[PDB]
Amino acid sequence: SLVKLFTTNELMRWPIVQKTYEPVLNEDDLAFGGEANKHHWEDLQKRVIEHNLRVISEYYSRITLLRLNELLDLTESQTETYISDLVNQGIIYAKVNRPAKIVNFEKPKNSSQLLNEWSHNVDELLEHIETIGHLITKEEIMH
Amino acid sequence: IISLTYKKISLRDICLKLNLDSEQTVEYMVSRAIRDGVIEAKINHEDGFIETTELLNIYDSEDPQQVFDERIKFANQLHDEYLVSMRYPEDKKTQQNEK
Amino acid sequence: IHCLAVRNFKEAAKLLVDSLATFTSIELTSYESIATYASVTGLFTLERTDLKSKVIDSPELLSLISTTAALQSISSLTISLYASDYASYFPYLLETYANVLIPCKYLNRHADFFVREMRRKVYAQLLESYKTLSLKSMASAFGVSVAFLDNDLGKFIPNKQLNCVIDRVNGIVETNRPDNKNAQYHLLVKQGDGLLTKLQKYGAAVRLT
Amino acid sequence: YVAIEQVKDDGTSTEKTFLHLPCTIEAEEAEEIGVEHLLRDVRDQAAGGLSIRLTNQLKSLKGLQSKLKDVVEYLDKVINKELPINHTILGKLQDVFNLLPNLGTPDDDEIDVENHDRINISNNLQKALTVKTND
Amino acid sequence: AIRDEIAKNTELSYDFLPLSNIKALLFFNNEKETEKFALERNWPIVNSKVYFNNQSKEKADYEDEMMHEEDQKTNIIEKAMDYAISIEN
Amino acid sequence: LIETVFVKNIRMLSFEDISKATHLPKDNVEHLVMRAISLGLLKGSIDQVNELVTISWVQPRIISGDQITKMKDRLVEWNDQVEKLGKKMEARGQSIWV
Amino acid sequence: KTAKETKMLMNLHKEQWQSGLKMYDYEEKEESNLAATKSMVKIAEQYSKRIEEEKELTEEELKTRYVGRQDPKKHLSETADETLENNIVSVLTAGVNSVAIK
Amino acid sequence: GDELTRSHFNALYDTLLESNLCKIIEPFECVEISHISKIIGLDTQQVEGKLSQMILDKIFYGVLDQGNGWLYVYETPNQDATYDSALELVGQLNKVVDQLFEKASVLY
Repeated sequence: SLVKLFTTNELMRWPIVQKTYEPVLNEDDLAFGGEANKHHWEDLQKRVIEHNLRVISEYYSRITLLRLNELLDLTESQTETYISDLVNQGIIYAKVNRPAKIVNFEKPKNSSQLLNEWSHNVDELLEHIETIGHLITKEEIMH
Repeated sequence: IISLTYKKISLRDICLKLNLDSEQTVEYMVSRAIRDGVIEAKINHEDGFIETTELLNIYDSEDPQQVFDERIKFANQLHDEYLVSMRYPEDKKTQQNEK
Repeated sequence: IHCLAVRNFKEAAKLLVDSLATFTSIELTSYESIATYASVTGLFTLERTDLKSKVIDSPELLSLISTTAALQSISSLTISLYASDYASYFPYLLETYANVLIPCKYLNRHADFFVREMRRKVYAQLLESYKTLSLKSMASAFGVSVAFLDNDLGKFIPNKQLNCVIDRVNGIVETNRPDNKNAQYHLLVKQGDGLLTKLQKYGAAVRLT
Repeated sequence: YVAIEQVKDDGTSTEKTFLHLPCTIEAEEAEEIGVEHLLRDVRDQAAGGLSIRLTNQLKSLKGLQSKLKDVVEYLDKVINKELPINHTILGKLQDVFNLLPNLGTPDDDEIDVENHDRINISNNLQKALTVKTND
Repeated sequence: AIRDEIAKNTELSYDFLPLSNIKALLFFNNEKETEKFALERNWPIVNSKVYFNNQSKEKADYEDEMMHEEDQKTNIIEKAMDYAISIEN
Repeated sequence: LIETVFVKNIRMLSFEDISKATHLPKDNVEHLVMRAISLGLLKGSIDQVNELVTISWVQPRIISGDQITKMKDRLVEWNDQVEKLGKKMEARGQSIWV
Repeated sequence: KTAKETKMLMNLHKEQWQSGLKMYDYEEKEESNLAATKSMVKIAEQYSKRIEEEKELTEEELKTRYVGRQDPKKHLSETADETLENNIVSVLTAGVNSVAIK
Repeated sequence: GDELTRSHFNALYDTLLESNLCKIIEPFECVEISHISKIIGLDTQQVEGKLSQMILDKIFYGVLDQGNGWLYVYETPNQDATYDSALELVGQLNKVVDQLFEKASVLY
């Protein structure tokens, strides 16, 4: 149940996931049961929040920073450190308004790029209607 | 020139500079002027400044298509002019006797 | 000297910086004078970038040091521009006007040309680095009044190097400079209009003849 | 058309039917040189000069207009002649309305700048032909 | 004539004038003249405030219905077609 | 939710109207819409600088007499643009169609 | 041969006209704009060279000296015409597509 | 006491600032100019002066809005390349018409 949650893009609320598997798998032997590994449960936080962070850039082109702190369930100063980290690694690309009002997920567009998507829309339409017409013809004889 | 320089300017400042009697008199000569879009501004009397109406980059706007349209026709006209005319001396020269 | 004496300060800037190296003393206005004048023509013409290479790092000007007062006044001015300390720039401007432009005969007539240009060029560089400034802030830096600034800048805007407008009420000086596609549109449309004028004149002429 | 055998899923038995496959022409090299040599016509559309593709622009519109009509009339026939509901054609038409270009896209604003580039290079190339004729 | 001219100008300036400003600018001597003129300009007076907003939009709408017109705006399709036959003459 | 956007020819509707439509508060609607994308039942983008959902993709809904009627209109409407244009385009440059 | 068969040998297609409302990508329009203009810059230097003098006797002499063989004036005209023609098709199709669909 | 030490310790100053400046600004949009001072350890007046000089050099070319205390940094602004090629082409045509007329001076 654990493994499939983290793959799927569904929002994963950190202290909720933490709490549920806390009395079972944190106490489960060596991997989390070890003395050094007690600190590998805490580090599990980063891991969770970064998968949601990744999904949400995709989905929200524009989100308020304020809101984003709530969903990931973190301190605001921390979240912002983490936005910077993932942009630095170039995993995501973002534009951060420092007072914390808006965080804008912006991947580079250019003029050519936008027009190239539109050029296809036009052509794809004309092909669809053509195909349909032969299929109108088929049904007339079958009736 | 004053709207060009100062974007937002109180009627008070205009009046003192150019000697014009009062803020009400300046508003009337300006109101007429902007209809015709000489000055290109809009008055705000309920605040008290006059704010230039920018167009900024006009490439961004659709202005260049109209510019082009005319010019193309001018080029086209010269080509036809070249062509009718070029023939004129040639017709004479052929018919005259040559060695 | 010819180009310097006349209104075209473009050719002068070129001719004179290379006369530094090839100075011939024989029947000519002293070496000290030439060096000062080169700097003057330097400042009017040359871009901030192009001043650095050719005038500041110019090996001769550094060899000659500042000894004569006029050389010192003009040289110091150059420096604070690049370094962009605009506390010390405007005091130097006052000095160069008294001791350099007015007593030199050539630059008595061009005093007006040179000082108007310097005011516009420094203010242009500062506007480029700011989307927005206060009037109090620009003024305070210079060491001129808010009133003083407001008049002197409105002379320079319609000649168009500053490229700014001033919101009096908010007191902001906002800066609007094109760098986009519009730049490449203006250059094209103007050059191509200049070409058409020539085609008409010449074509129509040859048909008649 | 190729005879395929598939369950028509609607509460109707296995149906055997003729599903359209687009077809194209093709010529063997050996035939083709001879096809071309036989032909010598100026063509309704060859993708030749300006005037030829221009004819095709007038044709292409009138093409679409007849083509769309066929759709409107099928929709009548379903509720008036009880032609079997084919959820498949109607599904494809949903994709047409759904993926439909709209205006006020930033894509219009992009096309609008592009318009200006296409005339501006045209304008200059017009001006250049002036110089050649004058020569 | 004076009042008509100013009224036309002040459309471009703003949408709203306090009741007192309309009376002053156009040289109305009574508030009766003010509210009369507003009706003839298709502006309602609701809560002692005019409302130029109405008529401006409505005038654009009516103008769009005329027949002269295709060549006056100049369609993209139209622009190309002219140049093509300019060449193919 | 998937139905309400479909019938509208407008392909963006605010959250607040969706809040009414689904009979759940606006806190819950924002989350639901994040899940709608994951599944891929709807696709689009999410803007909380106007509290809008702008869709670019909507699942085909089930065929009903009512919805067909909307289809019939749409293709009639487009058909008039085509007609208007081709006749205007005929006239301009009448002489060259070689 | 018959005139029923000639119709068959050419083959009429619907994709002759369907290809006329297909709008190819705009990266490709950019490339053509860029390329065609740059090319004629190169032969425009050569053209300056052509007409520098060129007015002294014997036509043959002129064609070797000013390289009027493989004519640069003519090549400028050709590149110009092809691009000019296409950029007009390109505006014409795009205008038709946009109103007609939506 | 050592002029060389001074010269090269001033180059050392500015370089050390630049390496750190790059790190602060890669997430962009609109960083606060205050936020810079915290990290760098230089005062708000000192931030402004260094930053203005470097805008003119064009090593990261941005603009500073004082009214909001933000630094927006811009990189690769778009400009018509098609038109760049056309400016040289029109330039050639202009010489050419002067030469052509000169050839055509024989008509007179």
